[PDB]
Amino acid sequence: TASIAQARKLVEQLKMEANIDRIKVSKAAADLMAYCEAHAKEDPLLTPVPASENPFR
Amino acid sequence: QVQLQESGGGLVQPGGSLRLSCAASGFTFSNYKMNWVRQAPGKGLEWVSDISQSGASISYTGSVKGRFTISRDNAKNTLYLQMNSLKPEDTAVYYCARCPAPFTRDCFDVTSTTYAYRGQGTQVTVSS
Amino acid sequence: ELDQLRQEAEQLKNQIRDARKACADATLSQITNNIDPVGRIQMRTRRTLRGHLAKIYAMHWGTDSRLLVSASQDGKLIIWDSYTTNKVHAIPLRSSWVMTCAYAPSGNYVACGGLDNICSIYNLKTREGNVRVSRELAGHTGYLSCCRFLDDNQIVTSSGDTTCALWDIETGQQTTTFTGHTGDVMSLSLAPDTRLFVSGACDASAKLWDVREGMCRQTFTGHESDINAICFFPNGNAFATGSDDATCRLFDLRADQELMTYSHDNIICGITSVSFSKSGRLLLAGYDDFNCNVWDALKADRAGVLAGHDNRVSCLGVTDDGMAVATGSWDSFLKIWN
Amino acid sequence: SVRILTACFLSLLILSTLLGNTLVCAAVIRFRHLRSKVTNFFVISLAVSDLLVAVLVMPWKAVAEIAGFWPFGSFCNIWVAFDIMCSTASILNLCVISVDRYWAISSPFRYERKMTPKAAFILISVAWTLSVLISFIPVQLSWHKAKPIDNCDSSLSRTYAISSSVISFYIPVAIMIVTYTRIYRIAQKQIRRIAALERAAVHAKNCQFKRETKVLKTLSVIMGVFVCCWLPFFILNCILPFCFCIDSNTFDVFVWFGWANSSLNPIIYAFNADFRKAFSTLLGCY
Amino acid sequence: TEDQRNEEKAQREANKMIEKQLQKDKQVYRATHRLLLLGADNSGKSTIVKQMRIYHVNSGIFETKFQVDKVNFHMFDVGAQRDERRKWIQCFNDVTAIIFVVDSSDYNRLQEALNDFKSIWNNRWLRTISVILFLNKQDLLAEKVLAGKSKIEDYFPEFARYTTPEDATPEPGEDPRVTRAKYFIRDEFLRISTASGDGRHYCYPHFTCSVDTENARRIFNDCRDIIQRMHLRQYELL
Ligand SMILES: CC(C)CCC[C@@H](C)[C@H]1CC[C@H]2[C@@H]3CC=C4C[C@@H](O)CC[C@]4(C)[C@H]3CC[C@]12C
Ligand SMILES: CC(C)CCC[C@@H](C)[C@H]1CC[C@H]2[C@@H]3CC=C4C[C@@H](O)CC[C@]4(C)[C@H]3CC[C@]12C
Ligand SMILES: CC(C)CCC[C@@H](C)[C@H]1CC[C@H]2[C@@H]3CC=C4C[C@@H](O)CC[C@]4(C)[C@H]3CC[C@]12C
Ligand SMILES: CC(C)CCC[C@@H](C)[C@H]1CC[C@H]2[C@@H]3CC=C4C[C@@H](O)CC[C@]4(C)[C@H]3CC[C@]12C
Ligand SMILES: CC(C)CCC[C@@H](C)[C@H]1CC[C@H]2[C@@H]3CC=C4C[C@@H](O)CC[C@]4(C)[C@H]3CC[C@]12C
Ligand SMILES: CN1CCc2cccc3c2[C@H]1Cc1ccc(O)c(O)c1-3
Ligand SMILES: CCCCCCCCCCCCCCCC(=O)O
Ligand SMILES: CCCCCCCCCCCCCCCC(=O)O
Ligand SMILES: CCCCCCCCCCCCCCCC(=O)O
Repeated sequence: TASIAQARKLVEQLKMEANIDRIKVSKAAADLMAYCEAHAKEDPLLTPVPASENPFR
Repeated sequence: QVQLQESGGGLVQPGGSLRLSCAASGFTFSNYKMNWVRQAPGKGLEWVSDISQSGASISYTGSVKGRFTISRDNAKNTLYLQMNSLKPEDTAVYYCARCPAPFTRDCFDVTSTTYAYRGQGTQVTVSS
Repeated sequence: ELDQLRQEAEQLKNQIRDARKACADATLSQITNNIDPVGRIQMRTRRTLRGHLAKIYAMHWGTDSRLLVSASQDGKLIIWDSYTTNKVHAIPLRSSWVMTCAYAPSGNYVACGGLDNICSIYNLKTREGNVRVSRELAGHTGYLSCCRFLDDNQIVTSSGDTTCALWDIETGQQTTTFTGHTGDVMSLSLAPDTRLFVSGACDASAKLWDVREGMCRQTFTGHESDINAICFFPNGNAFATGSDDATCRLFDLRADQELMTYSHDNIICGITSVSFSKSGRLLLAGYDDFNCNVWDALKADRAGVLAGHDNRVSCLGVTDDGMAVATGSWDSFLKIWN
Repeated sequence: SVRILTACFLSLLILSTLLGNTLVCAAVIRFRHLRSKVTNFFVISLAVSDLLVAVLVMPWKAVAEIAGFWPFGSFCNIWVAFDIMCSTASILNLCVISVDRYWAISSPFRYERKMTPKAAFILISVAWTLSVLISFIPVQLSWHKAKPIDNCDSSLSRTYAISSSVISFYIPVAIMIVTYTRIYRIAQKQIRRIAALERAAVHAKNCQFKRETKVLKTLSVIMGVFVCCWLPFFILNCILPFCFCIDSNTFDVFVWFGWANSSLNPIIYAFNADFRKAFSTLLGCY
Repeated sequence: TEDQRNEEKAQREANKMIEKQLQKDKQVYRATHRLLLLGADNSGKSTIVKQMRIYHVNSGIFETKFQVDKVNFHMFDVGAQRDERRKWIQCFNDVTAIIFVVDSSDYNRLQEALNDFKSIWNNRWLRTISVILFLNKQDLLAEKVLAGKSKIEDYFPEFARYTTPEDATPEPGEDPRVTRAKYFIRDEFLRISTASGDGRHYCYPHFTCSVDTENARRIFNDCRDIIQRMHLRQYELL
């Protein structure tokens, strides 16, 4: 009766996981684009750093 | 989602024939070595047999060798097992198993404690 | 008994996949077609750290982007300084087989794990002057895989027996236990808010765990093989995952499905560790064919290739200010790339 | 005429030797793992000796042979000493390499403990110190020169020719022959064990020489090239003082073969895959 | 910048002390030879070595230190771990050899042992590692052949058509049947090991007993074979 006591926990799991809110794909996408645009200039890997400003140079 | 669905089986007779169909959904079929694994009542898992990506290399277990044909169709995306000359001592559950890595020849799938790249298996009973 | 349960489970997973297919209005790569490409990104080895004896299995930066812990298989845990290449500490470990190491956000502690399924916390106060074992945790049955500090009081650990724990260091016991996984949980990635985390197991399913409630909220089943490392997006609303089928994947916590898949035909080797950058536009991936690929997170194209290691890139880290990227491979060298 | 052809051959030889020694030294300077092993220190010493040969022994002699006369008369005394030093250093480095390969293949555990880099340094320094003790002291004291138009024909005395030949050629070739004979006994036994396992496998499959040629080819190429290059010059070198016997042109040509071996030495002692990767990187060909 | 010069002098002194300690540890590490001990639960893999100096037990692993001819050996016995082994085996690529110990007396387990040996041998990270093979409980095979029925010919149809190899030498005082069974197990494992044909690592077969002293000297001799073949490979002689 252990396999059915893991089956019933799987069932209860998938019931609690079905009943969630889901945001659309394109709004999520646009938020990701917004967050990658906003913080694009603060990235030392995307934008090169002068050698005096660089602590490794 | 990697999922496997066995099909066929049931109560049969010794000396008969049976085809086990396995449907692999949720991944690319040709990349993975795949294999068949069975479980006797009150015993452990034992490696029946195997088949590679292209399907050239095929090996079997000794005690049932020459008795089972393993066809993989890549295009149909299906794994067939042909079972002739059945024996009443060989009554078990048959699980399709998939080796976890692509483009490889090493497999670790005899684990009974919830190996999660296998199907639910099919009950195959022989009554003499 | 078991068949009505498994049929109910299958109708629930068909409802979940109907949800997931209704939600899919369009793809990310169609949206991102009018986006300027990053282009060729050339990074160079500013420093090379040496003096490790065995292979470097795991490593973790500090929160001041200054001192890194490196963990090796010789039984030595070396706290480095990245600017001046000075070994600020070297700690001899009880067990030689080490699989993870963590550095506290205040810098007071270092944790190490391994095959002896004990998380060992070391204090760095050194009021006598010698580093000593501050505590040992022996609750897990399977081996300890990745462990990360929420704070100086509570540490989250990922065992090998499909169980994640939340340890309190003062009581020395397990507060919350997460047992939802079926495959072996490889690594965990904490949120920047440290309320949630994500774990990737070996059953090709990433879970989203709440630390305070004690249960998973979401399950992701987009991969095909063993999910090796997992990493959050810097806003905490997305994560990326690397598996053994040479495909990185990007997942959303809101849409509850994969947005993009990062795959190239020429490389069929597994993916060890992935870390995002600071901005989130570059996904950095430690591949198994001895180099790192700089994928573009929005365009699914390789910027550039960090082919500086002689053996497989075991782990990959990025500083909190995004200034440099450190990789540890199995040739006992730690390259700092900028 | 003939002079043009001879100048082209000699110039190609000099450039080849310079090229190969430069590539080996540069590759070891640029790559850390090609310095991590204690073995490659000896190949560093052999590239240094061969590059001192190419830089400071071959050009002046080449110019003198092409032109016919000797350009700078007082340079001959120093030139002879540097020729003896740079040749003896190469043959002693190849003896150190053979003793290294037999210490490592003979005792596999004792080679890890005993061969601390300190012992490597002491081997390299006894090699170069024996070379400078055989070369710079007697030539400048001029014990060889006093056997009883300017030319650099220093007729060696019998004492210094026989003694220098024994300390420079004959001892290291006895060391190398006993070395590579024992290493071919070890390799032969390993091949027999592998062939036994293979043949049991083959027997199991059915019921349901190439490796030895490789071993003999490698050892044959090393021993044959070194002995074949240096033997017809130390036979003449031992004969000539004691002594018609030898014409001067002939002796010149065999001296060129002796020096020519220094071009072939990096190609032979750099067939390692790490070297081929570092030469593809460094050269930029691939 | 004087204070920063002071701090840099202090950090340099600390770095010098740590570097010296690491050099001493590098010497001790290089002197040590690692050995991974792998075997099924039926087989007496613990009973293999009786020349152990100590038997120290960690929480999830067992460590053994023994020295033969002033050469230090560490032998790591995997203890309490999960049945799935495809993730923690990657740690053990750095060892010099993998000792693999199998029970011949029970026949059902032997097939699983052959599959485990195949999975070891064809693994990507275990390609550089040689494997040293112990076919334990040979006396039990002797005692069990005289049982009226042969299990091995049931479980293996090939063993009805098999002869003893002419290179093989039987020990005095033994049954040709028992030696046929011994060498046919040995041949199964060597056909699995020769099938791949990489040439980077080899498989050393040994017939050991329940109570035997010679096993440490056997593992020493096979270590000498592994490092001699490794240097022969390294100078590209073989
Ligand atoms: C890099 C290689 C090709 C350089 C080769 C240089 C050769 C071609 C040069 C260098 C020295 C030159 C010789 C120098 C002197 C003389 C004497 C003169 O009365 C006839 C030409 C002659 C004989 C020259 C012929 C060409 C020569 C031999
Ligand atoms: C003709 C023979 C006997 C002369 C022998 C001279 C020997 C004894 C001398 C000359 C050069 C010396 C070496 C010079 C350099 C080094 C490097 C140093 O880090 C360790 C000591 C070491 C390795 C010395 C050891 C002793 C040494 C090898
Ligand atoms: C280790 C290396 C550097 C040692 C080199 C030693 C050389 C340079 C020394 C050692 C013996 C020395 C010679 C000893 C005797 C004489 C005779 C004297 O009337 C002129 C100087 C002269 C000819 C010396 C020249 C320099 C010399 C050759
Ligand atoms: C290991 C080292 C010291 C061995 C050195 C051996 C030297 C000193 C010995 C060996 C061979 C000997 C030479 C052999 C033959 C002759 C011819 C004879 O009419 C005069 C002496 C002379 C020229 C000998 C001089 C000394 C000599 C060169
Ligand atoms: C002056 C230099 C170029 C001379 C070099 C001579 C070399 C190339 C010659 C001389 C001896 C020869 C070897 C003699 C014997 C054998 C055994 C035979 O079954 C395979 C070929 C092989 C292995 C030969 C290979 C080529 C060889 C090594
Ligand atoms: C190749 N060089 C040709 C010119 C020459 C002239 C005189 C002596 C020697 C040499 C040798 C160097 C050498 C090395 C060793 C040796 O014993 C020698 O006698 C000599
Ligand atoms: C005084 C004698 C005359 C000159 C002799 C010079 C000898 C130079 C030998 C250099 C050997 C270098 C070996 C490797 C050193 C290293 O990089 O660790
Ligand atoms: C790279 C090494 C360079 C060596 C060049 C050596 C040049 C020696 C110069 C000596 C000139 C002697 C001229 C003598 C003329 C006379 O006295 O009549
Ligand atoms: C790399 C080292 C090279 C050393 C070359 C040294 C050359 C020495 C030449 C000596 C010339 C002596 C001239 C004296 C002639 C006279 O007496 O007038």
